[PDB]
Amino acid sequence: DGYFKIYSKHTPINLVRDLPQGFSALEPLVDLPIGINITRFQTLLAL
Amino acid sequence: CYFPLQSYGFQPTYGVGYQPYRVVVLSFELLHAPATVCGPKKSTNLVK
Ligand SMILES: *[C@@H]1O[C@H](CO)[C@@H](O)[C@H](O)[C@H]1NC(C)=O
Repeated sequence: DGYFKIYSKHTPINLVRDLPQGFSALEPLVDLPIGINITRFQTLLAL
Repeated sequence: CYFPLQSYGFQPTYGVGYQPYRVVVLSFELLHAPATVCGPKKSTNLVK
């Protein structure tokens, strides 16, 4: 309903090439009242 | 070939209504994205 909601988590790990065998619940970071349609997204990396 | 602008004359001698007034219009839009601006939500004291 026009809100864009972000939830997130940090954990430490020690692994080479996969997502870990564990359960962790993401806390909400922030809710943004942005009001805009989203249909596609992209990510930004350090070069 | 008249100029579409005229420079205002506001001398402190002039009468009320001939004088310059500062104006602001407050406008808004509703019911299409969430309300980012709102009046102050007052709070009472807390009883226990
Ligand atoms: C968002 O997209 C929908 C579907 O195309 C459209 O009906 C709506 O008007 C759009 N809203 C805005 C704010 O562009």
